Amino acid sequence: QTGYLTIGGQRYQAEINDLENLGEMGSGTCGQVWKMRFRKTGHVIAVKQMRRSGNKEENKRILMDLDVVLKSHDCPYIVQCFGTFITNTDVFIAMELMGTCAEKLKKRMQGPIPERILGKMTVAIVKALYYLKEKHGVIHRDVKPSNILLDERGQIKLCDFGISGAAYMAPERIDPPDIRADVWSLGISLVELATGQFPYKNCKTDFEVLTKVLQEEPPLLPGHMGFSGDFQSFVKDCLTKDHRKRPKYNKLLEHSFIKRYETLEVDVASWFKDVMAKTE
Repeated sequence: QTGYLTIGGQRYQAEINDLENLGEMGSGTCGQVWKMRFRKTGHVIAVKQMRRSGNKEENKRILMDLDVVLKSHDCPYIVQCFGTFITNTDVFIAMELMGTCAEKLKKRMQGPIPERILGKMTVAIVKALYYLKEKHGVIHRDVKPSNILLDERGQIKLCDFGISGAAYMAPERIDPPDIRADVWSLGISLVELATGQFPYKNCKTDFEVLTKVLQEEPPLLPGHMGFSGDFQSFVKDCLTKDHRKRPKYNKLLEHSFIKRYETLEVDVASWFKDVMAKTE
């Protein structure tokens, strides 16, 4: 749990001077997150630095999130912790280095992300959220493209940032008369990524977004982009306005969209490399 890195299944003693700092990196929002090279093996990892003298509530958050991450070692869809180093002034948390988050993917692409990618993503994220709920009684409560991470190897994982639970908020979360509010948020994320357009990008304030969520028809995938009936149905189901009728993860895992992408081979890795190459 401290003074070791465990990578691949090989365990190595380690201190922080065994890592070369390769510079900062933006995965999450606040904090400090370094890309670092482990000298003994040449593995490149992410390292969160939590300063002892840091903001009490940033620190609290970091620790609740790590708590969940450490308990989630058996979930393949959540980013893994390799170990920690504790000094008199810092905690360094060694994490799986991912390539990028889906929000930056979207910005790089400057357009729609294909259905087949979104299918693999949906499988992974719904399984992560379900795992969290069932095993740790965690409701994630902030599903959005910036929390969805992809790598060069085609892996998709839920990010550690706020994993211990404005614009992705469910109608019952805005105005309650449930893990199903996360489901709404997933819905909005899939429409945004599938179309390359956030469905409330013309709102100027958080509250205006809220009013759109409650007053307007749910945004649905467009009918003229060649999406499957399955994907259209899945999104429609996620964006059920009445939360009492909106499916749970358990129900969503039986959806024909999920079954198709549990099965189908999709080369996410090559697609991802192509995007990261062709872009700044």
